[PDB]
Amino acid sequence: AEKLGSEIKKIRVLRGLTQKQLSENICHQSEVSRIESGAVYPSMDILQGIAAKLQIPIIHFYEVLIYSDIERKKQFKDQVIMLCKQKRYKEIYNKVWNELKKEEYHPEFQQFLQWQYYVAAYVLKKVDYEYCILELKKLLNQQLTGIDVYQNLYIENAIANIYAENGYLKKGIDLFEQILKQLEALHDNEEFDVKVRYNHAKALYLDSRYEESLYQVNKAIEISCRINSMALIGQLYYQRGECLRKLEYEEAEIEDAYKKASFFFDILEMHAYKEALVNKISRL
Amino acid sequence: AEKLGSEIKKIRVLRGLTQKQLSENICHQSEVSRIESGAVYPSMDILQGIAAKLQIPIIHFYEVLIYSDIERKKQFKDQVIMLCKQKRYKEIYNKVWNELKKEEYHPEFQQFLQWQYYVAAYVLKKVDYEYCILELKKLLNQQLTGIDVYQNLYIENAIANIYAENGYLKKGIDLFEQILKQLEALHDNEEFDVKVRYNHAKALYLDSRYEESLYQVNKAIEISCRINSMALIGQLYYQRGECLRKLEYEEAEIEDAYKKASFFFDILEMHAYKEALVNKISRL
Amino acid sequence: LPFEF
Amino acid sequence: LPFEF
Repeated sequence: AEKLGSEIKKIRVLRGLTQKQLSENICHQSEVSRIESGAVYPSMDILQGIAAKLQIPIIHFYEVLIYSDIERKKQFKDQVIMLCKQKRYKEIYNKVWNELKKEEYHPEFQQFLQWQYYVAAYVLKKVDYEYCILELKKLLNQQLTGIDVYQNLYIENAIANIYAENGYLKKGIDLFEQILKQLEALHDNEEFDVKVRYNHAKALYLDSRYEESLYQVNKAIEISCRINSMALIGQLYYQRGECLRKLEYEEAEIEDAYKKASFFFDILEMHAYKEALVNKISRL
Repeated sequence: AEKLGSEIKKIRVLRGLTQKQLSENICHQSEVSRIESGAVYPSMDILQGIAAKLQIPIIHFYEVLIYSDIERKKQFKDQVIMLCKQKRYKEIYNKVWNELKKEEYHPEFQQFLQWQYYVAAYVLKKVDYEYCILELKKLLNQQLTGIDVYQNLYIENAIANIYAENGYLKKGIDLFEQILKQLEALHDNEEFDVKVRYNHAKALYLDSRYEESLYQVNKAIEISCRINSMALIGQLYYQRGECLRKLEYEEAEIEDAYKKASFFFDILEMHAYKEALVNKISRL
Repeated sequence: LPFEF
Repeated sequence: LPFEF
């Protein structure tokens, strides 16, 4: 909203024609100022009248508007991703609902919002898993693909997690397999790569495919190190530990993987994840 | 190039009027096929003929074209950052030179290119440190600010490093101080925040400002852990070790920091960095 | 631990 | 170690 006027200030100042000369077009001096502050978005025609006085090419304001809108939206995705990581779903639900409430036409961004809405509903208990999955699949079979090639895969990752955590381990696995297959093809966005491999390994672990699980976990660690990310690495070492214990590797290599998990937990002040860990080492 | 085209396809398919029916405007049939691929860009006015039939708002293709440009340029900046991390400066130099030489008017992108061009020239021994600083200062007192508010600070981080790495420690530090002051105000791009504090810390260390160096190294670690990044964390623990040995902390502390650093160096297979480290711990 | 969204 | 660009 406020960039249009801000770039109108920048330019009219450098043009060399007065702010009250830009008044005598189609509006009071006031409207120019209210536009100047972003307060009022100018009407299509008034703007075209202003487009006569600072030079200037017309597509330069649309240019302006498009960067400001992509940044607006990118900033919102960033913010939403940020609360997901913090598990703040009541806030996610509210935020995305309010954005959808505007019902503005932008199919890909609306898909992003709905994905987040249905998942948050799910976490918040507003909706069954069966229902959440349905809704999520209606998204895949819009079969869109804008600027974000990964968005369907993200939506697929959610579908597989809900299945896996609700007992449907073979469906979830097949799905994780689909995703990895589409990632080998695309690229790159390796944090996600790591994340699907982490869930895949969990589901493999609960299906007693321990080597398979361990393979996937080593691979995810390897990727975590190549993109420099500690996002899931501590829990990758936790999972590595669990696999090496069900496969009965030397206590040494087992406890090793676990101290490392422990290191990341403290380093990352991940107190929930840290708790369980100190439990097991005595317990099991 | 090929987005304008393949969007002209998706729509023509989902409107129901053949590309042959899209011939009879002002262009030959084949022209539509080359355009449809993205082999050719149409001309301003000629495209209006394709905008005639399809339906259709004009701002749409331009929007597409503008989204395409923005992703084109982001991709470039990403690829160029990647080469920096890998330290592939002969490649950076050639790449941004080839991109500058088409002299396409976009003052902020041009500035990014120039920043890269001057630093790579410096590293490749093509220019003095004095000459490089001079050129980078010219990019700052353009006083631009477009889409990316951090660009001047990145340019400032380069200047501060060349000064510091060439013995002007106090000028380096003054600068890193300026940068950090402008960071607190902006928020957030904490990977940069971390990079600046690493360098500030090194410069403070070479100026015998050891505590100040250490406080700064700890703060970077703290930030590094909060954004889950291992990018510089091995170097940080290393630096921590350095500061603690000079301030003669209890031996176990010193070795702990270097232990951590060591661990990050295997994990990230930072073999050159591991080299230095393995010397000292017995040598010193 | 939990699955990761 | 050196500085980070």
